[PDB]
Amino acid sequence: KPFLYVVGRKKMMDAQYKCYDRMQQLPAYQGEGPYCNRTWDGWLCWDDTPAGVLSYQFCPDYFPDFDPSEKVTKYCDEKGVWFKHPENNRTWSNYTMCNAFTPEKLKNAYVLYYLAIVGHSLSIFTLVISLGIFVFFRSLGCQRVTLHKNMFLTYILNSMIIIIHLVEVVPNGELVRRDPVSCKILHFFHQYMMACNYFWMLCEGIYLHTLIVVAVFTEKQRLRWYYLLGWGFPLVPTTIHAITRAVYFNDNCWLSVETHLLYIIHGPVMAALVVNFFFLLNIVRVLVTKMRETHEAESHMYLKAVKATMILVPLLGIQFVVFPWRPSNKMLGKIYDYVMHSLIHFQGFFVATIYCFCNNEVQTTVKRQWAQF
Amino acid sequence: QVQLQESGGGLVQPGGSLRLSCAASGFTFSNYKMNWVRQAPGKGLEWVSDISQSGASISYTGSVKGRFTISRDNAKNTLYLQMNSLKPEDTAVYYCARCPAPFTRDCFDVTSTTYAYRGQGTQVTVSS
Amino acid sequence: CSNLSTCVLGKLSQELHKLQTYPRTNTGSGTP
Amino acid sequence: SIAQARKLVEQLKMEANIDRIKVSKAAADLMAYCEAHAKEDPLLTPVPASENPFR
Amino acid sequence: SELDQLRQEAEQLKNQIRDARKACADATLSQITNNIDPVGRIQMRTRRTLRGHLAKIYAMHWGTDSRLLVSASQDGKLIIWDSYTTNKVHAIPLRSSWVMTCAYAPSGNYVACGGLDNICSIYNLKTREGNVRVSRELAGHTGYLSCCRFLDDNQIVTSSGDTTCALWDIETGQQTTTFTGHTGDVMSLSLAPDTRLFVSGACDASAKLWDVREGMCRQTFTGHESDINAICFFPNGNAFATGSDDATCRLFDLRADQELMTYSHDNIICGITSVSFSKSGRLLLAGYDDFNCNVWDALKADRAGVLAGHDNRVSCLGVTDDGMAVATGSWDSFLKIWN
Amino acid sequence: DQRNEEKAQREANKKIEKQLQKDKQVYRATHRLLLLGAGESGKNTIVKQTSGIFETKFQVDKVNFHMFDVGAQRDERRKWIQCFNDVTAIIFVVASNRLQAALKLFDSIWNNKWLRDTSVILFLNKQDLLAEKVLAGKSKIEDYFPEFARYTTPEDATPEPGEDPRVTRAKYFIRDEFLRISTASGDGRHYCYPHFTCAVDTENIRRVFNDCRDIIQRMHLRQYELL
Ligand SMILES: CCCCCCCCCCCCCCCCC[C@H](O)OC[C@@H](COP(=O)([O-])OCC[N+](C)(C)C)O[C@@H](O)CCCCCCCCCCCCCCC
Ligand SMILES: CC(C)CCC[C@@H](C)[C@H]1CC[C@H]2[C@@H]3CC=C4C[C@@H](OC(=O)CCC(=O)O)CC[C@]4(C)[C@H]3CC[C@]12C
Ligand SMILES: CCCCCCCCCCCCCCCC(=O)O
Ligand SMILES: CCCCCCCCCCCCCCCC(=O)O
Ligand SMILES: CCCCCCCCCCCCCCCC(=O)O
Ligand SMILES: CCCCCCCCCCCCCCCC(=O)O
Ligand SMILES: CCCCCCCCCCCCCCCC(=O)O
Ligand SMILES: CCCCCCCCCCCCCCCC(=O)O
Ligand SMILES: CCCCCCCCCCCCCCCC(=O)O
Ligand SMILES: CCCCCCCCCCCCCCCC(=O)O
Ligand SMILES: CCCCCCCCCCCCCCCC(=O)O
Ligand SMILES: CCCCCCCCCCCCCCCC(=O)O
Ligand SMILES: CCCCCCCCCCCCCCCC(=O)O
Ligand SMILES: CCCCCCCCCCCCCCCC(=O)O
Ligand SMILES: CCCCCCCCCCCCCCCC(=O)O
Ligand SMILES: *[C@@H]1O[C@H](CO)[C@@H](O)[C@H](O)[C@H]1NC(C)=O
Ligand SMILES: *[C@@H]1O[C@H](CO)[C@@H](O)[C@H](O)[C@H]1NC(C)=O
Repeated sequence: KPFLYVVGRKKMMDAQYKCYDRMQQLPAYQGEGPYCNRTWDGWLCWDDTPAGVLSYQFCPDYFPDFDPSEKVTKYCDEKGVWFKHPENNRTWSNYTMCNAFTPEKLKNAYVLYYLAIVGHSLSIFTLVISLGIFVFFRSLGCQRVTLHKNMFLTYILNSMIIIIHLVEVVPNGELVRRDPVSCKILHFFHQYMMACNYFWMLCEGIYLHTLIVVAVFTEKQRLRWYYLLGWGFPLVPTTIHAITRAVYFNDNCWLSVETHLLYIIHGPVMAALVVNFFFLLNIVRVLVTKMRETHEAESHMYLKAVKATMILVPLLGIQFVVFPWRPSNKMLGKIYDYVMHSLIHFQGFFVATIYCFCNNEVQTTVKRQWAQF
Repeated sequence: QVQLQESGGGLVQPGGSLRLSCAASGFTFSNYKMNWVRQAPGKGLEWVSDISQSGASISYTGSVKGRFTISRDNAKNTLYLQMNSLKPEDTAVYYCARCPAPFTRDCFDVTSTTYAYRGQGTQVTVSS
Repeated sequence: CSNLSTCVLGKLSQELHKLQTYPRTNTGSGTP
Repeated sequence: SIAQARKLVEQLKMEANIDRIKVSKAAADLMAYCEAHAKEDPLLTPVPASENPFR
Repeated sequence: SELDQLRQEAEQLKNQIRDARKACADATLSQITNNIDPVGRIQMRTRRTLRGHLAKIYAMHWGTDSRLLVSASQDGKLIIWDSYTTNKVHAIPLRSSWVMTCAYAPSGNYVACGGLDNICSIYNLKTREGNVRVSRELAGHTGYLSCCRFLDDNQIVTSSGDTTCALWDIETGQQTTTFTGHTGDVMSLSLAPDTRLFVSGACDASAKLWDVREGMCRQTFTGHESDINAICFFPNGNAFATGSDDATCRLFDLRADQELMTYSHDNIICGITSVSFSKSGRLLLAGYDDFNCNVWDALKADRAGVLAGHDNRVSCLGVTDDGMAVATGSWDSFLKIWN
Repeated sequence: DQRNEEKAQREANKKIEKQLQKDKQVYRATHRLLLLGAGESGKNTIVKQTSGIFETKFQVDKVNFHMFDVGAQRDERRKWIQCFNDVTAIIFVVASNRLQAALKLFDSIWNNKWLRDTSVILFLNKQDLLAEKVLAGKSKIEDYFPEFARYTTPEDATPEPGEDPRVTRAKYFIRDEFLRISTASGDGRHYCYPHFTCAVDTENIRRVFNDCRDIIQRMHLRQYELL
């Protein structure tokens, strides 16, 4: 039995007994006329409503295809009896619009599904090329590149497990319905490598902050603590999350995102990205103060302050902080999904293009090495 | 053999004019920046003026600015210095100094005491 | 992670899964 | 100085009273040397990989 | 005055030498080597790369065994390398970090180094205890040390920025001979196949041939337009090539007492930092400021190859005594072995 | 047979390499400085705050600075000045026609192809001497520079309450002469930090420390393509 239907049918029996228990708490209807009698349709609750009026309530969430944002409707006619379906001549409730837009919902879900595959496929392509350049050319070797190499490796491994998770697990109905442990080890390494990707953006922000703002003269910042923060620390919230999931909220292939146990991983993740947002504020503040001491034109000072802010967004993961919450409006929520999926899935492609391909000191050492051969 | 021979010079009365010439040989005259340096009696070598490889960029020392005019003829491999409104403070031995490297904006060591690529100089005396 | 930005991929996998694999609710005569 | 200019002349007479052979004779010996030693030049005639200690 | 008389007496002597050299120019080197077959395209590859140094390499010198080589970087280290195995044999911390030259004794027992400290320090590599200690410090130069070359374990000639070259005597630390002909900073020197003569190149665009024993200036070679940075004797000892800041290399003949060939290209506008010949003298390798090293045909003045491995200014380059490999140093800390 | 030597040579090589890593920590922690000044300039007075080169080591806020004075060398600098192409900054000490000769020397350092990434810290060390001759009739700054009569004190000037408005105009005119060369060839690779020194203030190592911090900061911003 699926855990989604199990949890849905469980509270459904609880919510059923709850409203009739509230019916004794609810007072008798004093409205005149043939008010249609209150009852539980077996899915939701309709109270005493006057005749010739249509009641509207949000769709329940016991079922996976049911959308709570949609509105259900129930009509009891002016004669005093509920509206009956002509097929069976029994009382019927219009839950249609809760499931009517499922083809349109699934259509937008597949546009983002392939946008995610293209974004991560284009990322892996340019990142191995970028990572192959930094390993090949020893000339570029430094502490900035050593951290860039591990940052690129996090993007490659994260995009690899995401692509594997998106073709083998998500669309396979019988695999998730059987619920093997193969999903949970794959979902564990997915959450671990996703956290290492987020915490290596912090290592890049910490290294940028302790190089321009704090401790400018210090040399050879020991990378031992960067390895524990980037590769080692994300193992603590991921292990704790997997433990409490296997004990308390255990379901089919761990695909459900509704549980609050994910804040064990994405609580430290959002905090690590807020620290990066405040590192960006200090780096840009130091940058504009250096252009005022040069007496640079205010037009070109804004041109370079915006360009510097725009190339530090994909490296530090600022798009997660400036748009941290999804809007509720259908139109605004739709653009949020397209803007965020583009900035997240193509993030490894942006970093590989900005910091390796569009890097001047990399173009000269590549053009020179290509001019030789 | 880098050779620089300065011609012209002589005794001028204050307020007069004079034209110094510098004939170059032994190197591509068009590839080098040229200078004029002088050494007043009892003083060190002082930089007077310079001119770029083509003749667009021209610099003078403040004392001679507006009075001296430097020009080069790359076709004739010669450097000139038109000295107008001469005053007794201009009495010195004027040298034709080429700085060592071609195609370089920096122009080093022209005023050194023992410096090659500099002519033997011509005496310019502004007396009554 | 329902509306959080760092969990939008987990949400995409969740809606894609439960809309496709699980069969459509009948929502027809004889059902509520 | 004046004393350093007198040794400039003294050095010029030492270099002016030397015997100079023709350039055609000096260029033939330079050419005859590069041909008599052409095979003993690993940079001109690359030695096989079994004889190159930097393989 | 007598000063104008000495200038006129020297000016005519310059015309006497210039006309005596023109009388000998009956045929140029480009006309004698017109029928010889070209050497073709020379393609050398980086066989080894030495990454020990921490700063720009200023000088390097091969040992007479063609295996061991010493390099000098301005980080204050003198590293002896095993070119075959790429291992470091010695690492000598220098008292003055601004070293500008290094030398390897033909016996392989000592190494020399000098620079802005105006001292030529000798380091004994075959001490009884085992560690390398400074054996002697040669003081007396009033300018920076530009080049030093061992004649044997006890003699060494040094060129300095005070326009002077000096022949030292180790075990006493005193100048036995002083060469004062040059008027600019002497930047390089090269010992002939025999240690009786050596040439020097100064910043006066002139090269002077010196007798080691007699301490005299035998011949003066002009023709360059800027400071001569490098100089190297021909394998037979009757000619030498110079490298200057005028972006040209020139070949001078001792017996002809004039320039024989000029190695320049229109695409080349940087100065030459180092020059070296092959074991046969057919090839001429020159390091440039454009981060590359061009291989020239010494007999035909045509570029036969390019050594573009380095990423910064090529400061030094040296060919082994058996002509098996070429080592190049750069302002990047790396040293590359070519073949 | 030869494995005894190829192993003993690899052991000593690792002993050398472990020492070179201790040298790399020390070499990269200290900042090298070139002290450049004429004879009349108080170059040795900056050290307050034969050998072919003089080395002085000082420490400001746990940061090591190795300043090098080029002594016992000829006035032809074009060859040995190329050795100081990787120093943090070149300290240029000027005395306030020795002023025109210093303007030409700074112009040659600024536009050298090997020193075009090296920053220059400027010290005008004769502010007290200049303050006496400017208000008097022996300043000699108007004959050596005719464009001084057309010059006015800039709006960005910081006049101290103990200096006359003429010295403020005079010392800011000499500073604008050096900044004219820096602005004509400065393309973000190297910068000029001019400072006024009265030779009675011991806070000159704090200016070098603060200027070297701005240089390293601008070098780090340049490696990330931010500035
Ligand atoms: C040094 C400089 C380098 C510069 C590099 C520049 C690179 C630029 C890259 C630009 C990338 C743009 C990506 C745009 C993605 C658009 C996806 C599109 O909207 O998907 C539509 C969707 C429609 O499905 P449906 O019919 O409604 O339901 C179908 C439902 N049912 C499947 C169940 C049947 O999908 C269809 O078009 C079919 C799938 C098309 C996409 C396939 C993706 C996987 C394969 C990608 C291969 C290439 C990857 C690399 C691309 C660069
Ligand atoms: C999802 C699967 C692949 C399991 C997860 C494995 C990772 C946690 C491992 C695999 C490779 C490891 C990396 C292998 C090498 C390095 C380089 C190392 O830094 C060095 O310079 C080490 C010495 C050297 O590289 O010569 C720091 C750790 C790191 C990034 C390791 C971090 C941990 C990684 C990414
Ligand atoms: C460099 C890595 C590239 C990875 C590319 C993965 C591509 C996966 C494609 C899955 C397609 C699933 C649907 C197939 C049928 C269809 O097109 O409708
Ligand atoms: C993208 C690179 C990393 C890929 C990592 C894939 C990990 C797959 C793990 C599968 C575990 C299967 C365990 C089965 C146990 C059983 O037989 O019951
Ligand atoms: C090792 C890092 C741990 C970080 C922990 C951050 C805070 C996590 C809080 C999780 C609370 C989960 C509550 C679930 C309640 C429910 O499901 O009803
Ligand atoms: C580094 C990898 C860590 C993996 C951690 C996996 C933890 C799995 C825990 C399974 C517990 C099963 C028994 C639970 C018993 C109970 O309910 O108390
Ligand atoms: C490397 C370890 C990976 C572990 C991946 C997650 C494993 C989850 C296992 C869930 C079932 C555990 C046993 C039953 C527990 C229970 O019923 O409470
Ligand atoms: C140390 C990191 C944080 C750990 C937080 C553990 C919280 C355990 C108690 C709250 C959850 C209890 C089970 C809830 C099950 C459910 O979601 O239905
Ligand atoms: C440093 C990171 C801190 C992260 C903090 C995350 C807090 C998440 C809280 C989730 C809700 C917890 C309470 C649930 C109560 C309930 O529904 O029973
Ligand atoms: C600073 C990092 C914070 C990370 C977590 C941010 C969570 C923001 C959204 C919280 C929604 C409400 C959670 C509790 C719900 C409940 O108790 O019913
Ligand atoms: C959920 C865990 C989050 C842990 C975040 C750790 C952030 C550490 C940042 C260190 C910055 C460098 C040291 C302080 C510099 C300063 O004083 O600004
Ligand atoms: C979609 C990406 C959005 C990224 C938004 C980044 C906002 C950065 C704001 C920088 C300017 C504000 C701080 C200025 C500080 C100062 O001038 O000193
Ligand atoms: C740097 C300033 C903060 C940036 C955003 C940090 C993450 C905020 C996450 C919570 C957003 C608001 C959620 C509201 C939820 C609700 O009202 O129910
Ligand atoms: C760098 C990030 C770029 C993001 C580009 C996003 C482009 C698409 C944005 C949404 C467009 C409107 C989509 C819905 C249209 C409709 O209502 O039919
Ligand atoms: C950097 C890459 C950015 C890629 C941006 C891709 C944006 C694709 C937008 C597709 C909108 C499709 C709308 C379909 C509406 C419908 O038919 O219901
Ligand atoms: C339902 O309608 C009213 C509600 O006020 C109630 O009194 C009545 O008895 C109920 N009728 C039926 C048929 O259940
Ligand atoms: C439910 O509402 C839809 C329109 O929203 C309508 O077409 C349909 O007929 C209604 N259901 C019934 C049973 O009338």
